[PDB]
Amino acid sequence: INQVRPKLPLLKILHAAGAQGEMFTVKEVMHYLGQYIMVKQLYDQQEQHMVYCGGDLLGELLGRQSFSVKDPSPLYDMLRKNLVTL
Ligand SMILES: COc1nc(N(C)C)ncc1-n1nc2c(c1C(C)C)[C@H](c1ccc(C#N)cc1)N(c1cc(Cl)c[nH]c1=O)C2=O
Ligand SMILES: [Cl-]
Repeated sequence: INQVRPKLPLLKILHAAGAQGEMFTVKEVMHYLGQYIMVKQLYDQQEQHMVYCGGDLLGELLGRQSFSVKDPSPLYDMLRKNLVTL
């Protein structure tokens, strides 16, 4: 409904950040993605809107070495491709 099912590569990352199950809201997905970024401290301390995720699961998932949380077409492309609806 507003429930989505992450595809495997995304789901792995979600469970890594603590998520249980295979069905989520977009908010839930965002929460756990963000939690993942925060607990793995993938961001640059000196430029905190910049996520450096090369050589990480998330890097592979996004197909990027780095990205700006301010400019998340990388993120939304991944979600378009990794969230299965209805
Ligand atoms: C490294 O980033 C940060 N660093 C800090 N420090 C003080 C160090 N504080 C906040 C953030 N931060 N900014 C934003 C977000 C965060 C946390 C939750 C990672 C979330 C977000 C962004 C990207 C993904 C992915 N993959 C998942 C959630 N987010 C969002 C971005 C969009 Cl486009 C939609 N919804 C959001 O919640 C932001 O803008
Ligand atoms: Cl939690």
